[PDB]
Amino acid sequence: QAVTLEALYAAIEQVLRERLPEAQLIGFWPGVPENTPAVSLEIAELLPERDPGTGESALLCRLQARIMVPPGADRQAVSIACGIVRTLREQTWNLSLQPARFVRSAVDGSREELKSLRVWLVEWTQSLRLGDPEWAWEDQPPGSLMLGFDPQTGPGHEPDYFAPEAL
Amino acid sequence: QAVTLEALYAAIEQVLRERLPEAQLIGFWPGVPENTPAVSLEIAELLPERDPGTGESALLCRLQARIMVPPGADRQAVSIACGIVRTLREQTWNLSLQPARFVRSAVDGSREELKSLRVWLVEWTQSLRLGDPEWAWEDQPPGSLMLGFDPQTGPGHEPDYFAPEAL
Amino acid sequence: IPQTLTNTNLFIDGVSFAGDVPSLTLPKLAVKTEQYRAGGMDAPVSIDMGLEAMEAKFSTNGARREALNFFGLADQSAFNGVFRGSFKGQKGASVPVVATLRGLLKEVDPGDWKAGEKAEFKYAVAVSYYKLEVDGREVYEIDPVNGVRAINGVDQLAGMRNDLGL
Amino acid sequence: IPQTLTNTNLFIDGVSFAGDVPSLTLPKLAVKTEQYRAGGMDAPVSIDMGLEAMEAKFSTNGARREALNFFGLADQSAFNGVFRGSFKGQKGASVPVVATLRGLLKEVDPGDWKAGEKAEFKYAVAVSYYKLEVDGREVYEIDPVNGVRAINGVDQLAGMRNDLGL
Amino acid sequence: IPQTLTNTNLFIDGVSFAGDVPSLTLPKLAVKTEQYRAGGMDAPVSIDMGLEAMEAKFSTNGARREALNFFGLADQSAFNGVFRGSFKGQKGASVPVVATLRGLLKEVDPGDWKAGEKAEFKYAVAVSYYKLEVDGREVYEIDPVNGVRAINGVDQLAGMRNDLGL
Amino acid sequence: MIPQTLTNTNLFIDGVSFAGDVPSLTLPKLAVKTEQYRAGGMDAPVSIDMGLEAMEAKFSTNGARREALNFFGLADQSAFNGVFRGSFKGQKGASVPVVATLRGLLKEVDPGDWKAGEKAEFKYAVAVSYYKLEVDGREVYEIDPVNGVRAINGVDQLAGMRNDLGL
Amino acid sequence: MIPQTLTNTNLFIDGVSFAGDVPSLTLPKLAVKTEQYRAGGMDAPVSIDMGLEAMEAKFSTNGARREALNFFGLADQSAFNGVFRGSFKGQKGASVPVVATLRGLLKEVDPGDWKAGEKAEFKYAVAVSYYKLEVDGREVYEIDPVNGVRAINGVDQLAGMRNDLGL
Amino acid sequence: IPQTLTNTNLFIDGVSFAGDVPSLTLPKLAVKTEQYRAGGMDAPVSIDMGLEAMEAKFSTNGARREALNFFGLADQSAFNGVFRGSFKGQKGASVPVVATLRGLLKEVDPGDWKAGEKAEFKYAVAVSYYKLEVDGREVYEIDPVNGVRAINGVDQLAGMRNDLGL
Amino acid sequence: IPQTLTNTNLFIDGVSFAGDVPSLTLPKLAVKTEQYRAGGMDAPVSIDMGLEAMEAKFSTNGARREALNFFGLADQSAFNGVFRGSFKGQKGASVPVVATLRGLLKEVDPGDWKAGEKAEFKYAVAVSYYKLEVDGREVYEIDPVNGVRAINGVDQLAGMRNDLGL
Amino acid sequence: IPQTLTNTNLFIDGVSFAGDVPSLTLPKLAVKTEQYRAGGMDAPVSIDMGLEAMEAKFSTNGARREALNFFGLADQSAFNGVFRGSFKGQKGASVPVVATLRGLLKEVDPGDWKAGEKAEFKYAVAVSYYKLEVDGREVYEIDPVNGVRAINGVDQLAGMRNDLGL
Repeated sequence: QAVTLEALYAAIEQVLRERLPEAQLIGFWPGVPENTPAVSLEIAELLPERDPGTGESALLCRLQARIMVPPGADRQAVSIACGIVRTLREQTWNLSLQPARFVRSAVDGSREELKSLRVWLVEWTQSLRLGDPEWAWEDQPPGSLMLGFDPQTGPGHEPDYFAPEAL
Repeated sequence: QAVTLEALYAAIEQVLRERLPEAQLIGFWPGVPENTPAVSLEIAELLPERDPGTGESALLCRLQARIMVPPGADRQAVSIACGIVRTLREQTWNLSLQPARFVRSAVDGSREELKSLRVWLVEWTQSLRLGDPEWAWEDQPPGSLMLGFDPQTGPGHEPDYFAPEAL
Repeated sequence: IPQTLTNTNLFIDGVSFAGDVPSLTLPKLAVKTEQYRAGGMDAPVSIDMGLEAMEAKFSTNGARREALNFFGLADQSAFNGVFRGSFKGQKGASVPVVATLRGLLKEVDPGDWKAGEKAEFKYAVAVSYYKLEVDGREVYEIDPVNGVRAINGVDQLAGMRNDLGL
Repeated sequence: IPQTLTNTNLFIDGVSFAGDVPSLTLPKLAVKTEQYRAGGMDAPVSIDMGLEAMEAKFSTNGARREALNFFGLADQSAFNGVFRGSFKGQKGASVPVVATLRGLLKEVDPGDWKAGEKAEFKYAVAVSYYKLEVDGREVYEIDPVNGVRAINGVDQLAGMRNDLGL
Repeated sequence: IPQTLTNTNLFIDGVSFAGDVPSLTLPKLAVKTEQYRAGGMDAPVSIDMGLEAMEAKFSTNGARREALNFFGLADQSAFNGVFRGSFKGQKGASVPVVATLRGLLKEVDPGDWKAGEKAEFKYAVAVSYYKLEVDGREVYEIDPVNGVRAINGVDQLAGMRNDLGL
Repeated sequence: MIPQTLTNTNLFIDGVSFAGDVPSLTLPKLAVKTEQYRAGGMDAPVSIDMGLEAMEAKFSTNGARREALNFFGLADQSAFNGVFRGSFKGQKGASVPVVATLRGLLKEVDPGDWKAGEKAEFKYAVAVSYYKLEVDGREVYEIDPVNGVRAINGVDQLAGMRNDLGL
Repeated sequence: MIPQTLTNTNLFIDGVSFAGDVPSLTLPKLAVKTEQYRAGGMDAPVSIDMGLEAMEAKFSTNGARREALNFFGLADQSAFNGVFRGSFKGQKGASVPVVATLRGLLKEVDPGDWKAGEKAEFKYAVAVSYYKLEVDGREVYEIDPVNGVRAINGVDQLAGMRNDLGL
Repeated sequence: IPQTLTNTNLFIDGVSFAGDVPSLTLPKLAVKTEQYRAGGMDAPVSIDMGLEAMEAKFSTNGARREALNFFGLADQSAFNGVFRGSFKGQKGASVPVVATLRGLLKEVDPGDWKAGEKAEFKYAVAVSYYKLEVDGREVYEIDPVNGVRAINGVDQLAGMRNDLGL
Repeated sequence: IPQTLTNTNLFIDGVSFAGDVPSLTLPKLAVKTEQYRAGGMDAPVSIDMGLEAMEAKFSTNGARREALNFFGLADQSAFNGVFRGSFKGQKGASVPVVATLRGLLKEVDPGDWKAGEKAEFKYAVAVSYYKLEVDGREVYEIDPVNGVRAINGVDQLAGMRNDLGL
Repeated sequence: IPQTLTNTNLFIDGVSFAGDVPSLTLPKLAVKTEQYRAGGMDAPVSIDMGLEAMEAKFSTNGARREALNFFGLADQSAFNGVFRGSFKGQKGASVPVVATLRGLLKEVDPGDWKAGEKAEFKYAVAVSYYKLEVDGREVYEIDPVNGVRAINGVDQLAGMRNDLGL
């Protein structure tokens, strides 16, 4: 029914392994740039949105992809980066979401270790309605309604009438 | 009656221990990340607001939650972070407050010590009417009103009339 | 204490638009006044004449077919709809406000389609029947035909229909 | 020295809205002037004709039922209300200003309900009786009917009602 | 769930403007209402009179000659055009919306030419025939002449043309 | 006195309520057939009452009110019966009714121009014989042309000149 | 009653539909030739029906409707036949038809001023003899001048004064 | 050299509002012109007809009772007031400008009272008599009644009142 | 593919303003429509009546004397001018667009002269003759007098002048 | 090459306001056009009728007494003034533009005096005589009376005054 963040992490890993065979390893929280064409997904920031009228909390998450590559293969990482951007134009990751909004793609300087020097941040935002809807007003089912009249009114004699009856 | 900051600190600790059993320790000013799934509440900034017409001072406080976790369990701290955000959509903490406004959630770099490397700042704002109302104009109770007439007027003979009288 | 709204639901004919109704505007209720200064007065007093018209403007953001199909019907007061809301103030006492209405859906407005944004259709209903219950009991009950302008239970046109025979 | 306002209270019928009345606007009092140039003059002098209408516009931010129920009453001047204010200037001498008014609550305006903000209802009263006491004593006393336009105690239409027999 | 639009295509006479049509605006459909208060009523009910006019405003950004040449033709309803769209919501179920229209291309507007920007011509068609199919089946079918105002299959003027003999 | 205006209106014809389509009424203009009279020994004529003149009471509807079209040009003149109700609410609440019983010939059905996008406005007119206006149930006007009844506020103003013509 | 107005209109002439160019119609103003009558023993005259007067039924078109120009001033007066259809939709859906069969002399073709950038508006007029209005298929008016037919709602209102003139 | 204003004083009836008068606007003086093209001309010349009306709009920021009490008086030209100003340019030569005026205080406008800001009342006087002395000597002396439109000492209506006998 | 404009040239009478013509606006061509609903229809169809007027507004930024001297001439259609443009799209295929026009230069507007900025004069020509060739061949040829409204070669008023004898 | 203005001087009656005239606006010259479509035409040609009125709006920033004293004079065309300007383009060739004018100073506008800013008075002259010489020789010479509309030396109303006898 409703979405979960673990349901979101599994489907973005799932589709990106199909479309990118040159990307050897697309993990959602890995480390250790063990080999050349690696892509490490992240989470940058999850922000509020226009709250819908139910119990779901609207959140747009700045999803983030980091394309790890040894230096000297910068062009080989833009071709990985162009593969991610062409995905994000219509992609809902098959999970009842809104299509993801692409934000930017550029080379950054990480706080982390730089043995694999060249990394390309590819970040995008997509809205989430996490959680269950919550009903608040009235919980009176169709099985409970009796409709009397003016003389058939009172705690002495009950209004002997159901709403599903004869024709 | 009116709220107190110590009444606010006790209720946010109270509810968050019920909803989050994976969060081992939610203290409002702790330190010492002694074990893995710890959450340390804070205070970031308390700011003015539109002053109501009584003696209360309107303040919105940037409340702040810091989710302390050893590195390698980043996904295990977003699941803690998603539990806090789903709380803050309607939450008044059972204290006659306005519902809290969620602001952001992202990984930060603290000024403090980083043995527990990975921390997730979750901050939110909620307005406060701290203090007592103050009356200024007139303090004349219902026990004091006498309503004479034109001939029954003067310091010689007092206006012999009460407002609660016969029918 | 102020009342922050928390929950929002819109019905059209029973179908739950709980969720994708981002904006909704109830009709502003305006007394048809008139600046009236007669002989023995200087500032003009204002006299009721009834109400003016009532437009409610919600704006769903999908190609609906469950709200689109109530445009341009041969009968007015066929689109009805029921709003449900929930203001939450004063120690979690969420007051249930409903605002059920009725009337001709007088305008369906699809916005600019710039190939990649949301839908955000816009709607406007020329409300005839309007019923606003705040916390269970009645506040505003405005039936234009039959003259049933009723405030919190009492009918303010009870003295009028006895004079007019209605 | 300027006067920063400090305290604000609004009554409707005695019920204390001290607190949640974020905005309030007293009626601007406007003389009904007329650019009058007769024969022996070039620039037009302006002549009083009385006042124009008076609208006071406060905007509470809750589903009230204690201010909503004074809309559309069968009698004007049934909603009255009493404002109380307090400007503070010149070494803590907080001058008590009250502005009690009266008239038809001519418009109740619920805003956009975008599912998560405050309420912020809007109101407008077509003021008939208006009484403004700054620091205890009278400043403006405007009764439209009976012609009782009175400035700081003296009735500026005392010479008029003797001519009209009122 | 909201519906983010994904694909946009515009035809004029079959020629694919798939691509360079950055903005497009379907006609807002407005019922010709009238605030009607008769004797036994206070608030005005609103009565249909038909629709008002329909302008669709797309804005291509090239010197076309395939859309320019339908301005000022000797016959109205010669420019027709077919829009095609695709809202995508609810687990990749992209609903195919088409909006085929017809009418006089009433205005061709070349913008400012500040020597270096894009073209961005602007257009406006006084739509006569308008047909909106959301997900295959019919929603709005508005033929002004012959009176064929049809909502989701049923003709809302079927009772009118029997009275008028059309 | 209180400010008191017209707010709402109603029309009955032979009991049938026109609660849905009457945009306008018109009570008959009661006017004295004034013959200005300057004679020997005066100036500035003195306007002797000669009697009234004809009393057309126009109104209009904009539907196919066939129950109002059936009364045009019948064999029985003064068979159109009908009241022109109307309430004046004042300022202090309770509304003062004004009703006006009519009895005359529907001498005009004037269908408006049908501009196909505007209203209809079937404008009518009744040259009434009998005419009785009430205010708050109290009598003001009895105007019966034949058999000489002009009773202003209940007292007959032609009774002194009816027991001399021998009517 | 329901609020019911005019919405759409149609005009036929000898079967030919004017479905494309009629901006306006005008049904003939049915009016009684009222002769106000004050006699000995009364005042405020009582308006005896004398009969109707002439019934011009104007309309206008703004094209070269030559099929409407051919009927001007023929040798056979009362050879212009035509109906003035029109539907009143009401508020509750189903529309009430009003048709009006005419038979008269097209006594006026009034071509408008041709201001070269405005409409044409060939205003016409037919001094009709025969006149039959219907509402929802039910009869209200038969007005035939010659051979004495005034039948209001099906019952002949001149039949009592046609079997005495011996017509 | 430009003239930066330095000092500002406002009187009402002698009472020094030196200090809390943050904004003040003298009346713009406008000739009642008329675009007049007769026979032998193409462009329209403009002809004086006199002046139009004069509104001066100062805005004090306190609950005054010394400026409030001149609203709605039974006599116009009872509120007079004297402005005093001081432009400083050209080596400290502060030119003393005064602008004394007179007329009906036609509007008293209290702003929004959002419980914590300044007061900022607003005023507007329909100026009859207007006298502007820049550096001691006269510049503009506008008396509407008696027709005393005088520019820098000379009366521009001296030739008019001899023709009209005033 | 969109068409970014690259080159801009304006002539007035042959004199090359290639360079300093920063802004130029061709006339928007608008059909004189009319919302026409007759008897047997509900929505109004729109009918051509001809075009409305045509203003082209270029704005040179110098004291010209080669464009200033065509203001207020005794003959209209004396100022003509020829625009030349070049949209570049679809692999360097720069389409040559020219827009030659003709008419009275109806307004010369010098802007504010704040002593140090550019000139930026503004112009407006009430275009009579308008001829737009996109890529060599004709698109719009609008001669108002003689009725020569021609779209891409064919004259849309060929059937009209045979009826009118022109 | 564009023409950046460098020097600005304004005279009123010879007195050099060289310096403190921060803004100046020459009159926009507008032909009195009329959208004229007769019988044998579809688009409306525009026909001259003469010019419309001419307002020049400079705004000095001091209490002048040398420009204030030309307001409301008994004679129009008494205020004249001479502007002098200097556009500099095309290798230091500073073209001397002068714009001498004449007419009634129809409005003197002192702004808000917020006690500490500049003066910035505003002015407006209903220009009768207007003479614009760009680089020594004549461009625009507009005398409304006597009909002397002259463009770059030649009088465009020379054929008119022979017909009218002027």
